[PDB]
Amino acid sequence: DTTKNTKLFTSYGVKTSKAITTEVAAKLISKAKRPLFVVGTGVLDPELLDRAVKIAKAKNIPIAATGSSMPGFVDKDVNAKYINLHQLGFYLTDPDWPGLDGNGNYDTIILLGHKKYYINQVLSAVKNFSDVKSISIDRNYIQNATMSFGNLSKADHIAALDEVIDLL
Amino acid sequence: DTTKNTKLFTSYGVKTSKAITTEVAAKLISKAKRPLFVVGTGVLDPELLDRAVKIAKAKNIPIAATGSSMPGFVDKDVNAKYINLHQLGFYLTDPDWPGLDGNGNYDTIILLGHKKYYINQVLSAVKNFSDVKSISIDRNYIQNATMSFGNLSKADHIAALDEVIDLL
Amino acid sequence: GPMGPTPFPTAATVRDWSFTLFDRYEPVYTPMCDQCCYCTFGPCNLEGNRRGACGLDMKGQAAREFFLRCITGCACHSAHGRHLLDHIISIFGEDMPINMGASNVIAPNIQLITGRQPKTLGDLKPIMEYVEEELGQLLATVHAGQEGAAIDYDNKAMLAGILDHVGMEVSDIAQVTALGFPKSDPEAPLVEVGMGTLDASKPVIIAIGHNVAGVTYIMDYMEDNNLTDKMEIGGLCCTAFDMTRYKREDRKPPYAKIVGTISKELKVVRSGIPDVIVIDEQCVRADLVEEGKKLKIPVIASNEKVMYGLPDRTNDDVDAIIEDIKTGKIPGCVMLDYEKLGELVPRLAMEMAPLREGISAIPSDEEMASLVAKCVACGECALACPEELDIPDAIQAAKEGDFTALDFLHDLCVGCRRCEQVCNKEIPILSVIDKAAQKAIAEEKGLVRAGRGQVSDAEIRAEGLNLVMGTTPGVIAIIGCANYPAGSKDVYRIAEEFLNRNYIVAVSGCSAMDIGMYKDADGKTLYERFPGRFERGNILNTGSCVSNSHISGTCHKVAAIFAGRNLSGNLAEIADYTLNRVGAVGLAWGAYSQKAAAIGTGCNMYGIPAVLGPHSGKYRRALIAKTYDENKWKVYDSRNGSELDIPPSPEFLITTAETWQEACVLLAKNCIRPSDNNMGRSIKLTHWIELSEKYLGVLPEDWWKFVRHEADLPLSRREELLKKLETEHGWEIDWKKKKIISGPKIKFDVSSQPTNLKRLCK
Amino acid sequence: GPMGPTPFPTAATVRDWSFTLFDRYEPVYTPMCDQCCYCTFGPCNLEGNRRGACGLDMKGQAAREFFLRCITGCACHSAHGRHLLDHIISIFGEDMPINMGASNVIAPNIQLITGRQPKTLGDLKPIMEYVEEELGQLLATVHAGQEGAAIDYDNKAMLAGILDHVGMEVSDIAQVTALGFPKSDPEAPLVEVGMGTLDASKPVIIAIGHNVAGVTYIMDYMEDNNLTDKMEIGGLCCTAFDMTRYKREDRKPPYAKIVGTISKELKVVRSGIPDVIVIDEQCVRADLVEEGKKLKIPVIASNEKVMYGLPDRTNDDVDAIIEDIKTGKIPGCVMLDYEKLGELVPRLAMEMAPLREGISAIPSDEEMASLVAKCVACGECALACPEELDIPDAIQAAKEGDFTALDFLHDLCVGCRRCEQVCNKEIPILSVIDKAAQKAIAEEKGLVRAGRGQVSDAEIRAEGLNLVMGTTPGVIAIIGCANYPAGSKDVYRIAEEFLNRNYIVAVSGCSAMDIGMYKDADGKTLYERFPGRFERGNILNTGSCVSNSHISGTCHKVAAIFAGRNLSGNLAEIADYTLNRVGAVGLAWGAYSQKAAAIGTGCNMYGIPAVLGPHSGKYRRALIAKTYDENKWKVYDSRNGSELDIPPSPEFLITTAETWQEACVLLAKNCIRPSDNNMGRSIKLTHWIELSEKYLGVLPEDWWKFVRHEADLPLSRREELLKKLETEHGWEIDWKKKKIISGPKIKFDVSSQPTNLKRLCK
Ligand code: SF4
Ligand code: SF4
Ligand code: SF4
Ligand code: SF4
Ligand code: SF4
Ligand code: SF4
Ligand code: SF4
Repeated sequence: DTTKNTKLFTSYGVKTSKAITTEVAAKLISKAKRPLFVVGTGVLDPELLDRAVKIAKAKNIPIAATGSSMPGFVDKDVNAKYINLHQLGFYLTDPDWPGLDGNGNYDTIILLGHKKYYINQVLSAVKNFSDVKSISIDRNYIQNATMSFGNLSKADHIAALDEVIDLL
Repeated sequence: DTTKNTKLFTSYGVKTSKAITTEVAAKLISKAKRPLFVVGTGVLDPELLDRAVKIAKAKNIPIAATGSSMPGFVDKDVNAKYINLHQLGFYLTDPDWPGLDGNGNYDTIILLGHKKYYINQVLSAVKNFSDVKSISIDRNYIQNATMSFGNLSKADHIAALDEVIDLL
Repeated sequence: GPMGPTPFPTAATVRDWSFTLFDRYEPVYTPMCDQCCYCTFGPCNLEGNRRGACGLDMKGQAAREFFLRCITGCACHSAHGRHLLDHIISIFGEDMPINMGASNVIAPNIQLITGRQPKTLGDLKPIMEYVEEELGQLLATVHAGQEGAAIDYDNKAMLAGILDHVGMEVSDIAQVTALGFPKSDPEAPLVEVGMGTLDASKPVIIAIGHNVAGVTYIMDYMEDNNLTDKMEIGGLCCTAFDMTRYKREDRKPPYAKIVGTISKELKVVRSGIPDVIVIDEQCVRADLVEEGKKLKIPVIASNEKVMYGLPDRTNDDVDAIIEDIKTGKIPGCVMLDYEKLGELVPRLAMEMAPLREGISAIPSDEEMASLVAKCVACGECALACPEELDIPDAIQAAKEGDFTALDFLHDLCVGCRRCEQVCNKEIPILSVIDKAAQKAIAEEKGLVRAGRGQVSDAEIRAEGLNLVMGTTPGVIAIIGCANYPAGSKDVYRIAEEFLNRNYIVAVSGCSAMDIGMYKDADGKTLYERFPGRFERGNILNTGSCVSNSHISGTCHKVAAIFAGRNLSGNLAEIADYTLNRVGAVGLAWGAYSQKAAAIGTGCNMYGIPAVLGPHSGKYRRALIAKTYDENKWKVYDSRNGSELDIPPSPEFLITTAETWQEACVLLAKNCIRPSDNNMGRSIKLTHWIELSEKYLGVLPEDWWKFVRHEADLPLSRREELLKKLETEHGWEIDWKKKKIISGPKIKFDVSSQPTNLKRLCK
Repeated sequence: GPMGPTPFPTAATVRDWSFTLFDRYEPVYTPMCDQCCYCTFGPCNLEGNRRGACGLDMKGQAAREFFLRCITGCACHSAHGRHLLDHIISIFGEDMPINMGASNVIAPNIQLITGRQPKTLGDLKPIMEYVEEELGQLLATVHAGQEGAAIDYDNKAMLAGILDHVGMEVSDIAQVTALGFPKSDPEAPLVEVGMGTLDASKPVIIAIGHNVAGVTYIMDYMEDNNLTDKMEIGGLCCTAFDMTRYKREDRKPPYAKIVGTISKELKVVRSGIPDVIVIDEQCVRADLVEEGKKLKIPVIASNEKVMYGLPDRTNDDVDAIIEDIKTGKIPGCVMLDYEKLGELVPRLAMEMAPLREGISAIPSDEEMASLVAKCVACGECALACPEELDIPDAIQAAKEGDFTALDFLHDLCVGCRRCEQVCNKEIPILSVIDKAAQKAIAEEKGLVRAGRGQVSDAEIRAEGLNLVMGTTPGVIAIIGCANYPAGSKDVYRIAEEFLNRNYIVAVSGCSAMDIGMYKDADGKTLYERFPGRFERGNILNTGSCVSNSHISGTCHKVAAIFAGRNLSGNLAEIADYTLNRVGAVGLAWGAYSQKAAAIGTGCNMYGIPAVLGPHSGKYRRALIAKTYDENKWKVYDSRNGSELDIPPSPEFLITTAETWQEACVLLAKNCIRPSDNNMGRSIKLTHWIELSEKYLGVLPEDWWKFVRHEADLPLSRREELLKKLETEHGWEIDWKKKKIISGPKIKFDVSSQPTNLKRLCK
């Protein structure tokens, strides 16, 4: 039940993200054309790092390790690259950005382990000045995303991540 | 179905009114202790005036005829008094206001036939600086009310008003 | 000469007077937002009067937002004044004596606030420097963690308002002295206003903004090139008033035209009539270039405040810019050189008129039918309309062959095209409405009297006793913007209703334009029906937005010239006199801008109440008094010092009405002042009761609270009102002589002098 | 003397330089709101870059909001400067020569912007008048319908930023010249900073604000009454720096103490230590009176900007005010008389110390246990926390007997009590955290070097060559507020990491306070570990918030004194030199206020990039360049005029980082400049690569784009990097002599002179 609690302290406006279940998020990630996995330093928690690695490996998703989360991906066998999150949000709005690997922009970004007040400010520009889709699979309900999980506890977040991995 | 369409162009904040059905609004009006019927000039429409008169008579509700809606109540056998809507909102926030008849303040106000951008600005002060409850039974969804009808067409508004009168 | 206690006031200098005002008229806060967003600690949810991360609550945040609006308006007027004064001194010289008209108090607001009596143009610079200093301090107060209480924000808002009035007075005085404006002329020429007054077979220049410095140069080029009868120059907003006042002390009709208010800008652009658009300053739409490049309408900026993102070709040759514009390289340019601009704009219009023939955004009849048939009635346009117009119903009617609904919607619409950006059928709703009302638009003509300027001292002596005693029912200052709730005719209806009852109606700004757009059954406007002096039954137009300082200074001169007070540094005493004796009320039925808030706050600090439209609740702050409480309506007698009770009038300082009928009733009731004689009270009560019966259907509930004598009652209906007092309230009236023997709570004393200040009471 | 092309600049005067800057570093907009709420036409939904009723779009509205923030910060600094200068001239006189230290360019920012070289104090008044005029114009531009393009708003924001730097320079110069501040002292005394440094057995005065004049009067009274050792006076925010710099040119330790930043205000109030709180100016909490009246802590206001709704007893006798405060009639008062305030505050603290004994908001152990047991874990406090601290988990741990979670939360918390207003159990969460960390609070002591002021010319000549060539890896200006994301130790970690690598770290404001609060394993702070000159490996503290003008003027003086340019009216040339050659980067890890935005924008206009904390994305605007595009990184060679390619550095002008490790990497990379010699490039590349491997775990992906020669590579790891270039990128390196023969795109020319301007290119 990732769609129950969608409480916010403050609101950006009338528009808000759609609360989704694990099945819907799994379908959206599996049917994505050119997805990107944007992860902040919050992913370095041991219970989140293995889940993120398994999600990325299950679908061969390139990883944008913003902040200082890159050290948690060096040993793993994934395609992860460092980029400043603000610069990544600026570059996603440019249609002719070559991308991290130089093969074109991305149409869907999966967000995990981010500070609410930071990912929300990046997603504001991303959603208002581009056509990229955003799926927040974190434990905080993100308003500025396109699709997002609701407010969850850490145990519930882990269970939801396992559910998403099962259907991936 | 008065709880389906609750769309807004702009949002005052996270807090919003609860969309209610005709049965719930009828119960709230019938169980009110000291209600007031705040009506603007939009009530002067012929299909709304008789409905407002019947609602007020069914429960002996004193009427605050804000704007220039007073001429539509002179001939009828209701207790209606003119008061500026801004001044009424200012006076409702004072706990020791004698009231229109001088018998004390009111705990519930029913709102009908108001401009959205005007009743919303009055209800902002009413809800943020007082403990008065507000029930909007108009065709526009009011955010700053406590309980409110959803967006409705004129025919649907008339049908909902008849439903409320039936259960009154 | 003698000096008052408050010259060059600051926040602490006026805090006692503001506190006295707020004791009676409590600030009502209507927050437009549940959150504050000033600093990065936020956004902070303040619902329920909670406090933010800095400790500021909802009331404080609303007061700070209103204070920011007021200082913004003050800044606009002050920057206009500074630019105008610098240009005027650079051209004409700073030794040029001030010529405002036929009076001795040339600068009433300036003398009242700063205690100065300027004689030449150079003497106005220190006033501007003081205004800039105070503006800097007040803007510094906006920072996070700079004020915790809302009442101090309200005091600083009053200070900003009076600073705004000083700035407007400076600007208007400079332009009237320099540019040959009419010098307090009761008979200033009638000028043509309206969209349909423009001859579209000629090259058309359209000037938008408030500054006329550049415009005057264009007019000089047109005059000396004998192009006045070959081209057509029209203006929108207050710059139109300024150009139509240019060099009109000779009192001959102008050749420049007035197109309309801010609501008409996009409609005029979409009509395709303009050939070249030149924009100067504030009140200019931000989509002029985008909407004009579709119809090949070049845009020329002329001020640093509005450079519109256009290239800066100020130093380039005129012919090069003309060729680049003609080829289509650029949609316009920025020209900060006044001679160059005055040469370039007429030539650009001349060379662009033959290029763009028949280009317009108005749909054809078949195109209009297809656009109407495209709609599916989803209701997003109605949701997005600021005026809540029933667009889907009008379009549904249009599908059946009826265009009366859209024609009716045309006048209510403010031409903002916020409905077009939410339609998924891409229907140009504004253009559809314009097409449906193309006949009424073609018939949109009217007459408006040019801006006379200030009021001379002779008229002040003539009318002071009548105004103070109540012989004249009062002054109605119809000012403000054009954000009307239900169309532009409400101001006309109010002005006619109050001119028929012999009020003194003084107008300015866009409201004068909208008043002059409607004619009676015979076909005359109010300006030609009623004279334009300063007396009962006369509607006078002061001019542009910076001319409201003339109305405020007229109140100050009524206090000074008649009662013999001293203006210099005497804000509190003069404001108290105006609040207690002068029956003046203002009306801004369509106020939207920050300048309107600044002007209203400045008028409030001077003691003048104001009514506003329903959209003005978004300003977040009103000033309303409590009538049920009796300790609030108590003053001191100036002769001795005893406690004197006064009627609850005015019952507000800033309020918002819903409809124009209620606005008429409120304006009639709020002209009542203490210290009114029996005859003045009789006249005011008669008008108030008659309007209340006409528009609300009932006799006012608290009418008896304003009766002190049997002579206070209306003479025509004295007996029935005496019987009502006898019955409803159980009073004691002697029927033998028809006099009031018992029942009133305030006794009538002719020589009673109500004052709010004990320092000058003896 | 010679004059540049831009003296007394306006918006149109600096538009070319701003456009050149924005061509490379595009403005990225991050709207904090989907709606605009400026006028009553709104609120207008602008989601999807839609346009409002006035035609302004989302990008324009975000630019206007950022511009308003910048002008607000400029207004605060300018008002501080004007008040300080007026007081200084009224006391000491306007003929007093300026004494900033040992230098010839006394006022670098002033000379650069206005082309003036002031000698006495009176010469600073016209600068302030010009700043006030420009502030008035810029605030007038905020009005609705005053600008349609976002790029022009960005240009006006740049202008506001440089005006803010001018105002800060004026204020700091005046106070240093008058109040006997240290005159560019490399060895200024160490002062004690921290909550635990206050002796609570003595009467305590706590000064909050930024203005120090009244504080100086209080200090004079304490000194001449021999009360320095009997009382304790501490300060919060920049006024603490100002009082600790007062009369310290004699270089003896001060007796006044520094308590902390804005985050410590409510914690110190809740602790009950203060006996009398006196507030002066900006950065003052709005709930000081409400939270202080519970603990009987009187509040005295001393400025018109912050009256605090308190009564005005300025003209009343001191003993009367003391008696009313003691009896409890009022929670404080406003005292605008400096002599009377300086007498009153110490006496009030003396007479209030014995009255309030043991009064504090810290819960008892049993009370703390009951409060912890009251919680039900509903999660509203975590939702309302600006820092997203896991309050419910800490309270759940506290229920079991463990208080380490709340102790850890103590440092991260900013003391805003936004969590307390959403708890339905009425648990004082801030007080619970303070109780849990009461030992660590008692241990909170540290040392900070006093504000030295500006940098003398001799050190400028000593370090100019080292800086311009890169021998010194660069300058890190750690400034700004205390809205840190993850505690106050991040600035300390960054400062230590960069001092260990021989950078020049210059600090000011609250960040210096937070840097001085942490000691090593031995027990020394960075200020005593490293010297305080202007050279490699030295951390110097300029002083209060208005001392950032000294860092900007240090960059200006590096450009002028060394390269022999002319400062007067030469903003564009000096800024281009700084952007192309001087390796200076700023860091505001906890910026929240509008003054921070103004200072950052002013630094950007001068060519200094800046990293900011994650909370700074709420400012709505960053300046980021596109590295993949190659046309952006092209300049002209100043000797001839040909096209010269430059490395993408700096890659931003304003950016926000997430964690302090990424911030360290960004600061290391953004010190790289063109025109670096082989040794400077080698040092900068070594530091950047080492930091990237240490914090991010990888060698930077674009490290090869900054290599022009085999000598550019680090000397220690030359061979492995040459092999990497040979393999990964397929370059051509001659292994016989270990030299680069083919591969690099920008050849290395020692005498190459990269410039962004063609006017001065020959
Ligand atoms: S100014 Fe105060 S209320 Fe507004 S966002 Fe900042 S901390 Fe919150
Ligand atoms: S938004 Fe367009 S389709 Fe929908 S009701 Fe309005 S006109 Fe019709
Ligand atoms: S353009 Fe006219 S009809 Fe359309 S939203 Fe604006 S006011 Fe309403
Ligand atoms: S104050 Fe205005 S801009 Fe700020 S959050 Fe509220 S509506 Fe949006
Ligand atoms: S300024 Fe423009 S966008 Fe903002 S509320 Fe007014 S009309 Fe709407
Ligand atoms: S708001 Fe109060 S009850 Fe709810 S989790 Fe936080 S401390 Fe516990
Ligand atoms: S007081 Fe501390 S814990 Fe409470 S909301 Fe503010 S920052 Fe968070």
